[PDB]
Amino acid sequence: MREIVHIQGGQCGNQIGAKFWEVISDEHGIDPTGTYHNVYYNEATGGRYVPRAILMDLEPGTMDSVRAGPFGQLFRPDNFVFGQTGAGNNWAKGHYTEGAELIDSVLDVVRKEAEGCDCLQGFQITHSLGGGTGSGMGTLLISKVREEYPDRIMETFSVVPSPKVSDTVVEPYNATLSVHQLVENADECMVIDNEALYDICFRTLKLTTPTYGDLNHLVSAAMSGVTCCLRFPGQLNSDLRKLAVNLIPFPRLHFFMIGFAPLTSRGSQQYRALTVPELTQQMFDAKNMMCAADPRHGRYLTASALFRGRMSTKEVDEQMLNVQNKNSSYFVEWIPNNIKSSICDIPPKGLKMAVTFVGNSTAIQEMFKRVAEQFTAMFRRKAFLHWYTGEGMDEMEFTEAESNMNDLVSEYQQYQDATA
Amino acid sequence: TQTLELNRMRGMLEDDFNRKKASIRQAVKEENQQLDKQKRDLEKQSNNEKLNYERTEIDMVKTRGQKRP
Ligand SMILES: Nc1nc2c(ncn2[C@@H]2O[C@H](COP(=O)(O)OP(=O)(O)O)[C@@H](O)[C@H]2O)c(=O)[nH]1
Repeated sequence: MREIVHIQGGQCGNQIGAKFWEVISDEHGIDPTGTYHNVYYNEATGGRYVPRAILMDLEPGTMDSVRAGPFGQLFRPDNFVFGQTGAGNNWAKGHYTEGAELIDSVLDVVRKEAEGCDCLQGFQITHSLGGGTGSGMGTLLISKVREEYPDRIMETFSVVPSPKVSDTVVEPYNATLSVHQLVENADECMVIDNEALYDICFRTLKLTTPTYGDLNHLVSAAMSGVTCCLRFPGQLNSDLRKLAVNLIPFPRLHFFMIGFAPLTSRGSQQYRALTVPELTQQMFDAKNMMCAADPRHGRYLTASALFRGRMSTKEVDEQMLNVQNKNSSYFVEWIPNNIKSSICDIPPKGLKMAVTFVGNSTAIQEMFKRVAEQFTAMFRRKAFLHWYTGEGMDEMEFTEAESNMNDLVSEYQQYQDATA
Repeated sequence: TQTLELNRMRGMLEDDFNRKKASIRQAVKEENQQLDKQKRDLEKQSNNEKLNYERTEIDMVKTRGQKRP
């Protein structure tokens, strides 16, 4: 019933996907052996449920990783397509020489997943953008499956690299080389970045020693809450496309922001109630979204919000109307009623109300801006170029990719300008 | 005498019809009084139940001390 294929590329994407599959298992109560305790899972003889996913990377070490944590025993070994070298942080390897040596097998097993399925609605991808494996092999797979499956929609939870959190120094090159190819073959590139997650988990929940575990936990929570209005009944149902029509008025303005609510700590949870006024007052803020693009520094072309729990549609819709007629400056005028809601009658495990928010804003261009910024100060000097020019990559790629970045950011800028 | 025998017929029939209608109206008033108790009691039950559940939640939250391995 509107089944979904689950691709995970790169080490980052794979860790996040493991977290997400274990969160889903926590939701539908599937103990870590695949027994009860079809949109996501496939039945295996014996009443077992194997997640309809697929994992890939060029360093088999990550294999052992997904076999370490709990709920790792679920995935099927007949989908574990892996390499030997490891793309080693370079975008050339995982896209022209070694990536193309495994795209064949990964596309074969994807065809095996899809052609067996009958009710396939959309895809979903989780992959970094600076890491060679994730970025390169995932964007090549995206190109392939989207030239082969045109009608269905895509979902690339790309975790963009923010500069204030320094991991490597070749991030901008791979980032731009991916983003130039994302704008065509992928219709919903919902971005996340570790800067915003660090900020949230520091100054919103007072976490002492945050590690990547809880960050991936928050991203998995957001990803589940996105489509939770599909696997469960609700007074006003929604799905991937109902999101993908109210949120993107153009074939290029399809870059989003994520948000989830509510979040508080032990020494602070005795003081807040749980009603849609409070959840609304929390979800539209800046420190409650997962992108390093201050939303109040622009407007929202559009935004959708999927609720989970059971409330009185009047309170939700009146709260939406109120927040839209209050912060009208931070909203755009040429599109009326630029917000959308979706009530779903199932709350998460252990709460009563929860909100998963998505927003197409004219303020994330800034993000791409700064990345392209770095590109300049790393391209005019042609630094670290020979690692690319050695695998058929020519200079036209970088210049045209920066051109397309500039075009995108100017689009969002003029639409911040565009009024009526 | 006949016209009196008939006027008393009219009078008795009307003073029975009106009492019957008033009885119907009083029965409807009683039915509404009864319906009111449902919204008087379900809300009380839900209030007490929310109190119990949220108190248990506060307890379960506060019951997180330190580990000290
Ligand atoms: N929030 C979060 N970020 C991660 C995680 N794992 C890796 N990242 C980031 O992903 C980037 C490297 O991507 P990686 O997959 O290791 O390189 P690749 O294998 O060549 O694609 C780095 O910026 C890491 O910090 C994770 O589990 N959670």
